[PDB]
Amino acid sequence: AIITPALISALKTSFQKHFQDALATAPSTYLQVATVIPSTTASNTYGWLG
Amino acid sequence: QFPKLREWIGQRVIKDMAAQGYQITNKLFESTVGVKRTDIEDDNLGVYGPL
Repeated sequence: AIITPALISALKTSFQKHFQDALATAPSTYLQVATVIPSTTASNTYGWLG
Repeated sequence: QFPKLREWIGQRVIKDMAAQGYQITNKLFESTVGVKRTDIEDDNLGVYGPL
C-alpha cells in the first residue's frame, strides 16, 4: 500500500508511440517547375545557337 | 456564266460570255551566312553544330 511517490507513482505508466509521425511535411513540387541537370565540376557553362 | 433567261421581246438577241485570266511570275529568294573556318575548326564545344 504505502510507497514512495517517486517509484510507483512514476513507473505506473505505459509508453506509447502513437504521437510519432502524426503530422507530415509539404510534398515535393520542384519537379513540376525545374529539370534536373547533373554536374561533374565546379560550374556548368551553357551555350546555344541563334 | 450563261446569260439569264428573259422573256422574248419580239426578236431574240445574241449575247456573249466574259472570260478572264490571271498570271503570276516566279520569284527567286536567298539566305546565306558566312563563318570563318578557324571558328568551326576550333569548335570542340559544338556551338556551331546545329547550323
